[PDB]
Amino acid sequence: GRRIRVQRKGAGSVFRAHVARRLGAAKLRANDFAERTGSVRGVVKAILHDRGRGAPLARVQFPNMRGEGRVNELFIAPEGMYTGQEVFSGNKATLHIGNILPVGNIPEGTYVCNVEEKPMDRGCLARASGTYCLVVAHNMETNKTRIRLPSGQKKLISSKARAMIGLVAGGGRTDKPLLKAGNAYHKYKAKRNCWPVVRGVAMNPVDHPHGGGNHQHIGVSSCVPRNAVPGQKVGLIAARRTGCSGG
Amino acid sequence: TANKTLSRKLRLAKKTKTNKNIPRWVIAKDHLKKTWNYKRHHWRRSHLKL
Amino acid sequence: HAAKRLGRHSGHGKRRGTREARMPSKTLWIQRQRVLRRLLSRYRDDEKIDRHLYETLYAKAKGNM
Amino acid sequence: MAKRTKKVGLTGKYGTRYGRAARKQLLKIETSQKAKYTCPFCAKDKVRRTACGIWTCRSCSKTMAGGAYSLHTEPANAARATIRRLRLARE
Amino acid sequence: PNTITEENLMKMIADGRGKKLVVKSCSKGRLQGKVKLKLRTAKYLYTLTVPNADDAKSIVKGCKDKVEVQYV
Amino acid sequence: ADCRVTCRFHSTYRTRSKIVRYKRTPGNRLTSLRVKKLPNAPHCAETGKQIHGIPRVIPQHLTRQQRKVSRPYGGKLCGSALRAHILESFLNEENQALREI
RNA sequence: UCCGCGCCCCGGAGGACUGAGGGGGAGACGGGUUCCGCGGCGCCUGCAUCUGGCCGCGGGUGACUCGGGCCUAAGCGGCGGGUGAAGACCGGGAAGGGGCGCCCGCCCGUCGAACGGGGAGCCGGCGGAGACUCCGGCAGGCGCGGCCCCCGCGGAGACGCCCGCCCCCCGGCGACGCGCACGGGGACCGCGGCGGGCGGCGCCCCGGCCCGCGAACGCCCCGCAGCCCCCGGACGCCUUGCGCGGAGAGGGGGGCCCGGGGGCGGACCGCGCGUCCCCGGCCGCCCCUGAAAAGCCGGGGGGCGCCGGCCGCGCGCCGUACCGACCGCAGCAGGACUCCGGGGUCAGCAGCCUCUAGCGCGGGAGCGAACGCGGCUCAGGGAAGUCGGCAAGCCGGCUCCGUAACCUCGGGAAAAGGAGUGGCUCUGACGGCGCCGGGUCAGAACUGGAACGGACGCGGGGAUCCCGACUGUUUACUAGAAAC
RNA sequence: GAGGCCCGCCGCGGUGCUGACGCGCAGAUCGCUCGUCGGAGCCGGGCAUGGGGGCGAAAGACUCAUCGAACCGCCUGGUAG
Repeated sequence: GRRIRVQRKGAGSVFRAHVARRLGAAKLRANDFAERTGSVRGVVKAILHDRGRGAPLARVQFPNMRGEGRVNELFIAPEGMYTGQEVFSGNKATLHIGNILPVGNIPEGTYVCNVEEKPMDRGCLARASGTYCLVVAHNMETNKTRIRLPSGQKKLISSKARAMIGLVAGGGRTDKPLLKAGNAYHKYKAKRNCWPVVRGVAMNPVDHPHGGGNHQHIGVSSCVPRNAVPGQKVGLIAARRTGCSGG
Repeated sequence: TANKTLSRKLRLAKKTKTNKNIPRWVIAKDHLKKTWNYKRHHWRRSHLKL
Repeated sequence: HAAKRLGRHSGHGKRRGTREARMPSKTLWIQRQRVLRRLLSRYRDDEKIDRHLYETLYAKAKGNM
Repeated sequence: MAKRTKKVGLTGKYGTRYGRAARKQLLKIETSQKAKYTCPFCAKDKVRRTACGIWTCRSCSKTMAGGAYSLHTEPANAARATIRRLRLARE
Repeated sequence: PNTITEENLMKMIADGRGKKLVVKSCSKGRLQGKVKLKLRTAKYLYTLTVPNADDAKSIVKGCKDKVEVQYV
Repeated sequence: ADCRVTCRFHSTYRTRSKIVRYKRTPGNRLTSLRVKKLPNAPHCAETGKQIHGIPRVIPQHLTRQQRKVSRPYGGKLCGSALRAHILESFLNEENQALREI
């Protein structure tokens, strides 16, 4: 047989992210003494576009607490933030869109984004266009806060973890049809070599497990076990159920 | 090529300097009889640096 | 080219290009619009025509009146 | 006038291609993307899209984050209200 | 090259600053109103066009014996 | 009858820095003079408007008086921006006193 | 082709061709002396040779301003260490920089681009071979010294004015997409006129042709649009399209930038339509947002003394000939990256002819069989031929009529189908007025073997049925498909 | 003045003639006729990916005239009823 496309992808080499001309790593401002007690004030210098990200980014300039200059942070932009806004990242921060406060401080029912999976992780959950997490409940004895991830799954994260108030901007980007293959090529060129996609039933027996016969058929069931081998997991992995259904 | 390097030019200039026939007096001194250098190269039929 | 000026060699048989290609119907518009906007502007500056009329006439000129 | 009788108003470019469903959807998104929106500061209908999510008011000279195809998205309008109600309630 | 300020600056440069040579190029192509004086300095060659030969003479008067004249 | 010309640059590839302007020389020949890309004048750091008073020449070949505007924060901030900065600073100090009083 | 030593060499005369995406002039790369002059034909020049890219002999590449070098890009290497039997491979967490008293300081690229970024070159000449390099002029850049001088003013403002440096901070320039239009310059082009030089002339000809040059740079003045300032307080101001204005329009006066134009210095006169290149203000576009740094320069705060001017000198290293000569066994209908691009006809950079420039390809003579290849025409019929209209042919430019079913309402559609088209002599339009400058759109007479897109270029059309929605992609060297 | 729109030059492909050639001009060229010609476009330089591996709009295609497993040397004068 031949190594399949999935196997060839993990060595990078042509399938590595097209990261040239990307602004930088969008991350929440680092936790600092002035964040832990009180709030640091930043000004949104610019709202720009990341090459591979649908959501707009934002250059917010905070003062340098450590020294004498000014430090620039790159943040995923909540909708409604504007150039020349004053954004406060702190334990004592007001509940306005853009501000970063610890999740215990954030009240229940609040739309939050760029939430930290664990305190001082500088950003993890709810970072894509339109996506948000909501505060569900706070256990003040366990210092833990339940949040609902955009998937629906409920995660108990430390009350110390920080989040930016608001819903990420770029909302409703996938509503528009791509319409042409060309529009897809332009989107993927800013991302990685994953497009165009050839179906395995199109490929010859060597190239893919679905492979090929006199007629294009999946042969055995597409469902594969979770404990498949690395070149064998190709169809629906560990499917609990398959098929279109109600709900 | 017009934008060559001195180190490529100097190894090429050795070949131009040594693409010479045996001096006639050398044939007479050594009774060589064979008067062809045989290490001589003609640009069109040759591929130096290959 | 002296005959052409008189109008000797410019008939339908001697034309090999579309009327828009021979003379662009866009460059004929720019000229007319400029010529008429120059006339109306001078009249407004001279006080011959009112500011309000100038606007009404300016729109009708833009509307191929 | 009314050069295109049906809703092929901005989708005349696509011609006889892509199917009716795609063209109908594109009518709504395209008309929204090239529309002028009212800047919450200039209060003038001069906001136009620069990129997906980035909108600039030509007079106010202020760039604001927004929905990919509209200056303001319905989910966002609701969130701002929920955050305001919760904020006012906390104080 | 430049045009020297009247014979105001021309004679000031002639007195002290580099004046390696002056050329009284009268009759440039045998033309009238044509006395062009070309001061060579270190920085630039300067030319003052003077209306009359007599006008040129007043500037030639006071030309240093050290300053060298050439005539075309 | 031929005014065709040959490249002045080291290689024929015509890039942004490889553009020529044709003039006729004293000896009746078309010559290719190089066209240097215009450097651009300083733009206000706040806002983005070109700073008035500074020519679009590389700053090194400019002269100190030419490369400066006689104003506080002159080649950095445009006047409207500077007056906003002055006003914002003064007003903040005046509101702080009112908070204390 | 003719004559001249007469060779396919060279010179003159003809007759032509490549035809400005060139058989033209130049570079990148690859070759590496092929370059130049002189001689020569033994090799080679698939015929010849007196020729030559061949052979012998002697020569030939000159840079402060051009490129390398330098910067960073994708990348690649380095790193206390980390692994592996090793060879090697992997890598930030590791007391990682300097003088004197101090001070400041987490941590690598003197890697990587003769197209990206960069401090600065123009003219004229000269040689057998070269030139942005030589030489003659004229300039610009960056530094090193001598000498002298000396630490801000003006404005209502936007600005203006010859001006300091170091540190730390903040910023700018370097620095950026694509497009249809529209504007402005430059070059080119064409038209007159005048001035100079020709050629033809059977008749005409002030009707033909050739030439008429002005660089970088340095001062001064202008420069649309744009962006600002000051008064003031509104339906207006405006574009080709737009756009704009109580967050200040219009109007009035100003400031700035403008790869540009003029004037002088360096050193023939007018006009027009285009073409090409640059540039501008827009407007459109994107689930696409169109590099970075070296370097240079402002600004804030601290320190702290510069600053200039003038006059000398300096600028090291390497590349620099030539290419129909590269790579395919070859002096091979094959490939091979650019740059600059005249005239006529034309919508055209198409086709067809031409100026400039180049130049007659492993040879020539006869003869005019079959047959073959590349074409041409064919009476009457008009696919009866054939697996099948394969091949050929019809059709076609433009203008004005007219145009169906169906349809996802965008299409179909150039549906289908008609009619005209030349040349002359005019007549209106249209901006242009001191009337001057356009070449298109109409309309008209008169013509002519019953012609006119007269060459050239340049859909045959319709009725269905099956697939695959589409534009795309594919088996280099037998399958372009319904496959992907 | 919009379009992975149409006609059409170069370009880039390569349909048909199953034309020429087939001891070639050529180990795939030639002539017409063509597909496309603002785009999932075309083209140069640098760079990345390596052999049971790569890369593949998928043809078992392509990887230096070599691909249903490149090439070079060796094991190897492999073994053969």
